[PDB]
Amino acid sequence: MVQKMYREFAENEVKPLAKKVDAEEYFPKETVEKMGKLGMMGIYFPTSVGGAGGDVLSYVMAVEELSKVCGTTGVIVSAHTSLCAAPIYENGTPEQKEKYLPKLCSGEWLGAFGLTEPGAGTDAQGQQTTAVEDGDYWVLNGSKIFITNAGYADVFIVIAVTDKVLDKKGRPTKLCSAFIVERTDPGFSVGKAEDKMGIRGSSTCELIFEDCRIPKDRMLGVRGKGFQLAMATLDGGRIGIASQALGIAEGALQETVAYVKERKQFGRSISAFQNTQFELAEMKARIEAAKYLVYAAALKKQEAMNGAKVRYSVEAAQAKLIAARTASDVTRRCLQLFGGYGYTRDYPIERMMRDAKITEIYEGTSEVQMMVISGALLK
Amino acid sequence: QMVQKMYREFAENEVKPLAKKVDAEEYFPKETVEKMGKLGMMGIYFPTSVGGAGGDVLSYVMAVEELSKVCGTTGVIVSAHTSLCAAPIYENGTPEQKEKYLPKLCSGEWLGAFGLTEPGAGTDAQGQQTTAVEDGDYWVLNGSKIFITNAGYADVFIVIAVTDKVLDKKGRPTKLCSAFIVERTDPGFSVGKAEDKMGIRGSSTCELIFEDCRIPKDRMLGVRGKGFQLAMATLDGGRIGIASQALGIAEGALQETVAYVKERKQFGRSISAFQNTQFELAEMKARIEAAKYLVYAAALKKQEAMNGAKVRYSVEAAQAKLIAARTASDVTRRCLQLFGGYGYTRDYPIERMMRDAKITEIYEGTSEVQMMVISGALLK
Amino acid sequence: SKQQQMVQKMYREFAENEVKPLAKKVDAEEYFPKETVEKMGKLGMMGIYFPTSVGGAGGDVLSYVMAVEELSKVCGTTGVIVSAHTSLCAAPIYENGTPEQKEKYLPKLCSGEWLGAFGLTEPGAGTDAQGQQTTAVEDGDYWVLNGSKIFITNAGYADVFIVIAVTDKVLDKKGRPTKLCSAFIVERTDPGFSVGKAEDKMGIRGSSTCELIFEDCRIPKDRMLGVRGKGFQLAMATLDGGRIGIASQALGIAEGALQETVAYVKERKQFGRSISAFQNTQFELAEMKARIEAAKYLVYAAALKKQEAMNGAKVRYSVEAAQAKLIAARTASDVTRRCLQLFGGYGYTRDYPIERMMRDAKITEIYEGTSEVQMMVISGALLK
Amino acid sequence: MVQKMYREFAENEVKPLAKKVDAEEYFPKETVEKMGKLGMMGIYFPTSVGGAGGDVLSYVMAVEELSKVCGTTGVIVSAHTSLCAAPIYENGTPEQKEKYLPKLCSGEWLGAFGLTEPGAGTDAQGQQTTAVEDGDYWVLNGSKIFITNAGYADVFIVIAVTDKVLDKKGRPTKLCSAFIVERTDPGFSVGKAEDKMGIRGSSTCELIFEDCRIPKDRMLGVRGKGFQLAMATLDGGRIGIASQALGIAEGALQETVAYVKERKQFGRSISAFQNTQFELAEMKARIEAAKYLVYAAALKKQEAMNGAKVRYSVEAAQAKLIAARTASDVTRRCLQLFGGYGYTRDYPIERMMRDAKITEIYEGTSEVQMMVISGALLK
Ligand SMILES: Cc1cc2nc3c(=O)[nH]c(=O)nc-3n(C[C@H](O)[C@H](O)[C@H](O)COP(=O)(O)OP(=O)(O)OC[C@H]3O[C@@H](n4cnc5c(N)ncnc54)[C@H](O)[C@@H]3O)c2cc1C
Ligand SMILES: Cc1cc2nc3c(=O)[nH]c(=O)nc-3n(C[C@H](O)[C@H](O)[C@H](O)COP(=O)(O)OP(=O)(O)OC[C@H]3O[C@@H](n4cnc5c(N)ncnc54)[C@H](O)[C@@H]3O)c2cc1C
Ligand SMILES: Cc1cc2nc3c(=O)[nH]c(=O)nc-3n(C[C@H](O)[C@H](O)[C@H](O)COP(=O)(O)OP(=O)(O)OC[C@H]3O[C@@H](n4cnc5c(N)ncnc54)[C@H](O)[C@@H]3O)c2cc1C
Ligand SMILES: Cc1cc2nc3c(=O)[nH]c(=O)nc-3n(C[C@H](O)[C@H](O)[C@H](O)COP(=O)(O)OP(=O)(O)OC[C@H]3O[C@@H](n4cnc5c(N)ncnc54)[C@H](O)[C@@H]3O)c2cc1C
Repeated sequence: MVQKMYREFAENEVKPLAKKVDAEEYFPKETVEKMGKLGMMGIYFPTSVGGAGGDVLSYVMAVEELSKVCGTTGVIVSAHTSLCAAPIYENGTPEQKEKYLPKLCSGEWLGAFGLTEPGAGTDAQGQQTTAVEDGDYWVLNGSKIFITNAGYADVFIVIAVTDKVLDKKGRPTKLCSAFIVERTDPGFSVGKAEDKMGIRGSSTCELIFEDCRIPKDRMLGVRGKGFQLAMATLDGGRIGIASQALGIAEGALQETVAYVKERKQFGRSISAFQNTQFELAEMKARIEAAKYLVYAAALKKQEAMNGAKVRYSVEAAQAKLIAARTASDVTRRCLQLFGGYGYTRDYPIERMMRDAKITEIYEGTSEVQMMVISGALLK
Repeated sequence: QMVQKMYREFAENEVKPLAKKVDAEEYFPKETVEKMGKLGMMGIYFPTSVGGAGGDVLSYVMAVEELSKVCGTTGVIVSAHTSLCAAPIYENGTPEQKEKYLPKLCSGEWLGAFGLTEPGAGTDAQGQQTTAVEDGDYWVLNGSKIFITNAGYADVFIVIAVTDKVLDKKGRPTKLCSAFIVERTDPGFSVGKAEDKMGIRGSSTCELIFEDCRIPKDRMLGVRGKGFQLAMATLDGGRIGIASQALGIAEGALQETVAYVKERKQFGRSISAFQNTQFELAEMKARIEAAKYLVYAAALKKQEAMNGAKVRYSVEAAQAKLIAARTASDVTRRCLQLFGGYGYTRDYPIERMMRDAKITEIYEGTSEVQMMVISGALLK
Repeated sequence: SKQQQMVQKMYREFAENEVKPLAKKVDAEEYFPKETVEKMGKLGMMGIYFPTSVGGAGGDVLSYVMAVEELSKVCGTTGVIVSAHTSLCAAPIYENGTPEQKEKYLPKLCSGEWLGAFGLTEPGAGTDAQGQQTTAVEDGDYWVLNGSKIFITNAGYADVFIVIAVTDKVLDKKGRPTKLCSAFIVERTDPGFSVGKAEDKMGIRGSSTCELIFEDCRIPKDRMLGVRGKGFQLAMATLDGGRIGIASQALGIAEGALQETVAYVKERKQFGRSISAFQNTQFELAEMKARIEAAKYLVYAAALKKQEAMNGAKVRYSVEAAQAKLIAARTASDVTRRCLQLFGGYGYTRDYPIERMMRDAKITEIYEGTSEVQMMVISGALLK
Repeated sequence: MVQKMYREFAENEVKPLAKKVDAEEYFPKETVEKMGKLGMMGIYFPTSVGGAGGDVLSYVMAVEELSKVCGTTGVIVSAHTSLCAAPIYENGTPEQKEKYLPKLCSGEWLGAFGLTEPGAGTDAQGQQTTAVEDGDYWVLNGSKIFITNAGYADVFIVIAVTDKVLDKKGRPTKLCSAFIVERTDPGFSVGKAEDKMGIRGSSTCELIFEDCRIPKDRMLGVRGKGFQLAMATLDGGRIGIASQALGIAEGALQETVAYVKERKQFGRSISAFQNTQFELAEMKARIEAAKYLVYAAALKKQEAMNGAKVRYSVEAAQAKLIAARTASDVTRRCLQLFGGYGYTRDYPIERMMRDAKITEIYEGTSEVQMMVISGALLK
């Protein structure tokens, strides 16, 4: 009753704004605040922490419905929910939960997450942002690159190097910890918005820590287990991105069906040619196959959230790998069915193709997803 | 999930040892068909009230999938018998027809088969010319069916024949078909020689010849003139079974490949240690899971329709049949590569799984047909 | 290979020195590179395979194909600016023009002072090139053109246009009314002719693609190019040459993307090593280069068939072009997407050119005949 | 002329034996008898060693036309020519040339080549068959596996380990040497024919060396340079296999175009549907692109053998990679167009798909070809 339900909720919230968001690199604060007033920034979190008391699948559906019409809007929510609000709720203390989750789930605060560094993006373990103890404070130094929501975010999750310890075989190893960084923390700046191929309305900025001293109780999770917390967070985030890729491919298919039904070239609708029919049919099935992967991932996560001791990293990895590749594949072929008109800004299909490309890259590339799947498989 | 591990144990202990002989000798596995019947597996999702085992459609799907992991021949025998012969009788039969055929069919004493395809028109399933004529209290059948699964070993057949000669309101001449239950002991009915196929070679794929086949009046299944509608509703359920067959062939191919690359060594390391091997297996695994969810989703939409929920599952079946068949052919080809030269010989079963995977793209409606069904609903 | 390897270098140096430093500004600013076209004109690169007798540079068709390839390795916009100008405006004039029409337009087209363009596509039917409605009517000593063309490359900066208009309304063998077309040389200065709204496009954004408007466009009688009623056959013989140019543009985009990728993966590190030390990166590059090399041979072969036809050997090259256009365009889109993948997040930003190349590669599958058109050409010949 | 005419020769040889050669695992010895008398066993070899005096391209065309009808016949010629006769000519002394090349190019002697071992197939540098000096003789011991033509071959090229030396810095390494082995050499045995998925008429057997005492002069090439001789031999053979794959795909496309013109389902030919036309058109374009790669490599090796000093390993690697992947893809999509009739032995398409599978593996798998190509590219 929450799953079937919210799908219409999210379907009615629609996209008269997607063209200007993309064309003008414009962050949609109107949509974000409407979402806060609607509970869409706190969906699967319990009401005891400020959330809307929904389930993980309803969150996935919301992202997918938004991403059908604006990939940028889907990633703003997804990143804020899965990458900032989720690790607080999943590893934070009652005090940490109460101080941060009510304002994140209501929309009052926007959340971001910084792991990626210039030389340690895929090698997220070999990073160089550091954190040292100073009495009752921590002192951070370094930078984070390509951080979603960063220009408009109020709270940031930051992974920094806290200890340099030894491994079993004497090789020095770096241990990280997660830190809750507020936008007002001194010595913390947000750089300029990057110029991207797509999801342009999304604020992708650099983080700069120049002696950012934060209170001692901003440490999230177990000291030195920050890498494990980061990888656990990305597992939930990868379900979010997979649901984004799914909506882009679904939105692209939606528009293409409408277009081929009305345009006629040889005296008949373009939909009357067999090639058009087979392309749309094969694409739809591929999209359906990806939809169930995404849906299966979301509820395996729900199982883990409900106390069951199950792992969902593999399911999430499979979902993001297949959804992202399906999204790029569907958008390219759908643009083909538009002909020359699909190469212009009159229609959204060109934006959707640019937007689809990112889902294969960010929050862990497809290659990293295959490392996850094969690791479980070959073990 | 409890029935699934039963099937897995049965398929590995009782079916897998026989797959090589079944394929290499074009050997119908009469033995295991008797064993499965004793285990109630030829009637899985039919209720106990008609002689079934009282399972659900998915347990049947999981059984076909699990059998097909080790023997594509065994999987299709169960699938065709269940979805193409037993299902149409349960869906459109009279209480007399159900009580006579369903208990023996679900028990396994009688094997089932479906005749639709003819030589002149196989994809054009509405341009066929096998006929049934009124004669007193009997029907007279005449024609031929081609490529019939289980034909050489089936006791009861579902036969689609042209009965009425009508012409549509548009103006074009239209053939109306009817479905008929034909028993192997019928006069003027014979089964041809087994075809020589590329894969699923133990499956008995033969001709059906009707030369003045005289059958009773009460052998007509369903409404007169709707026989083609009966065939297309039967095929929708069958395509779910073929989808789970393709899924199982891909699943078993990957399983053997993962095993092989861990133990076989090259350049000093296991082949599993090379990044290209890991990514091929990873990508194939994700594609197989995507197909699996499609298959189970279709199986449950059909379960809804069987429980009273008036939904259609044609498109869900069409999607599952389409994706799972192309995944099977893709996976087995790439899995064979990871075997190297050893995968080209009969020592391993990868070459049989590749040959078995191709048929899933074709029979019970080609992938092109599946795209016709899907786009017809989408573009409506 | 030949001293054609000497001219191949010219296009590579020129692309790397004069064109490559401008590609980002061309794309980001939707900026027609008016400075490079003038440079290429002074270099005779807008007349490459036309003879000196008609004031070209006296090269071969293969040289022009490589010129487009080398330019499209760095800037797809610059590549298509030459390709349409050469293969879609100057080629039909040279192929079907009277000595006056040749002497008048070719000296300016091959020099660079005049830029060319081709109008076929209309809104109501672009793929269905037999159902258009731009009309041309006899009026005394002049022709009167009315209608519109859409998507025309170079339209906002071109001086002379090849326009296909419906002249003859004739009855066919089956009794249906068929429309016959004629080709006309329209100068930017003709009364009643206007280039119109440009297009904000996905890629090749520096290219000037605008609509053409004919509102009582009155042009001389001797502007007609070719025979009356056979303008459509002229347009399809023009497109056969142009599809070789776009196949080379696609080939170049795929080639330049691979060069950039191989450079990036050798210098960028992770997990202790260079990204080129991982097997997946190696097999991705190796397979793309093998596909690209196969597309090159198709493109190059279509060029030689075209040059065989020009040298008097009566041979058809429409299938060879369609094969080139189909495979090269699908290779470009595939290579650029997979190359961007190997860049990680850095490929999604404007810092590097791979995202521009991926956006540019998508057009080669579409303009001057979609890939579905190409397959129609190829299957028609095969099933005949 | 030698190109445009030998195409006519090769297109003409017609035997209706392909079906039973593959169905009965029957080596077509009469076909080899006929081809030897036509001079098809030494085509590109000069007349002063006993060849026909043809070019490398005609050999490629002979394999391509034979493989268009019977992939088994194409591989017998290719293996015998490119893997046994070629290294005799290219590395043998005039004494070795005079003794072996006339009978090989005339078809009296069938050639074979052994490099692959049970544990060193892709890792052809880590094998264990050895050869030691004994008076005026060598002694060979070990085993080779998967050796084409071995069941009916008279002369064999055997790679054996002759020296274990130290490399530049100090690791022990194994050096190999080539050896000409005759069928009548004592202690040399041929095993049973393997049961293969396809090219089943070809004699794929194991070689066993139990005190294979051969005269001292049967050493081929420079001592300790056997492995270098191996890869250079496989370079030529890879062009041959590429031709086979090209032939298989071409013959596949041929039968399919014929079949779709004649078969009617919906009141019109299956050629009349758009899906069929696009499938055939795209495959034709794919095949044509492979054909150029095969020919280009063939003429690069013709340059080689005319004295010009260029390497054709990369060209041969690209040719085999693309052709093998095009053959498999084409045969599968052509079987689809046959419908249920293509799954039976009535038509040759299913045998074609089984034959296409082999070209991706032997004489260097696609992964080995990508190792070669990326080696040159990344260097
Ligand atoms: C950047 C750009 C520059 C251009 N420059 C020029 C120029 O300089 N000159 C010029 O003349 N044109 C130009 N064009 C137009 C271009 O050639 C057309 O866009 C192209 O021919 C496709 O036609 P269309 O855009 O009208 O789409 P449509 O014709 O509407 O095609 C829509 C889709 O339907 C498919 N389709 C159509 N008919 C069939 C059929 N019978 N069977 C199956 N599928 C079918 C098409 O392949 C396509 O996928 C340009 C276009 C672009 C985008
Ligand atoms: C092993 C095996 C077992 C079988 N078992 C059974 C059984 O138990 N019962 C039964 O009834 N049948 C059975 N068949 C027959 C099978 O169902 C038919 O063969 C199949 O439905 C179509 O095959 P065909 O050759 O008749 O179709 P064809 O139409 O001859 O197919 C030729 C090709 O044309 C394509 N095509 C056809 N029409 C169109 C169109 N309008 N648009 C585009 N493409 C089109 C098809 O997709 C196919 O690629 C079996 C076949 C095999 C091989
Ligand atoms: C739009 C956008 C939003 C982003 N948002 C965020 C955010 O909110 N939070 C955050 O922390 N980061 C974010 N990032 C950064 C992002 O996480 C990284 O870009 C991504 O994870 C990969 O980082 P990279 O590009 O440095 O990796 P690189 O390692 O530079 O990737 C280059 C290529 O090498 C491959 N590769 C690397 N190692 C191997 C290997 N061992 N084997 C095979 N292939 C390998 C990769 O898969 C890729 O194909 C964002 C990036 C973008 C573009
Ligand atoms: C019909 C047939 C005929 C043959 N005829 C001959 C003949 O005449 N002469 C001869 O010498 N040989 C012959 N062979 C052997 C053939 O050359 C080998 O089968 C082939 O080279 C692969 O070696 P393998 O079979 O040991 O596979 P393996 O090396 O056991 O397989 C390794 C697999 O892993 C893949 N892979 C991916 N990454 C790597 C990596 N980093 N390192 C290693 N592998 C990797 C490989 O591509 C391959 O798929 C024949 C084989 C067959 C099937």
